[PDB]
Amino acid sequence: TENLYFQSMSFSGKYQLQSQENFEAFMKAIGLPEELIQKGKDIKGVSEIVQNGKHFKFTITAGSKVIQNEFTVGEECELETMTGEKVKTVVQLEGDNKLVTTFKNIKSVTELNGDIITNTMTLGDIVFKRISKRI
Repeated sequence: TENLYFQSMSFSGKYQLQSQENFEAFMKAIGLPEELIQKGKDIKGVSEIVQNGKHFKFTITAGSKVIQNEFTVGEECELETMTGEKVKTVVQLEGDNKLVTTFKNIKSVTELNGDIITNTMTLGDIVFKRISKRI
């Protein structure tokens, strides 16, 4: 048995969504009714992340829906996507401040630069970007 020691900043805390880039084309892309899209286009609430080592619990307010997932880094956990549905993907740790996973052709990056967190999902030529600050 080998031991691999890694380390990250600390993603714990609630983040207030401030800037959202390209919510429409991307939401519309994944196949979301234009209703929900329009019901959630400029809502900006709070998301929460509770990190304990590599055990992650995170609640997201995506438009008008509160999604809740859990994962462990490098472990194959199943997540619920923005829409009604479910996938299996592995979340990896890049550097000391990146969570990176790909699932369904969607590439998810979550960067933490100090007190602010940028979430970038690029599905093709579409780049959905959300910028929240810890509080």
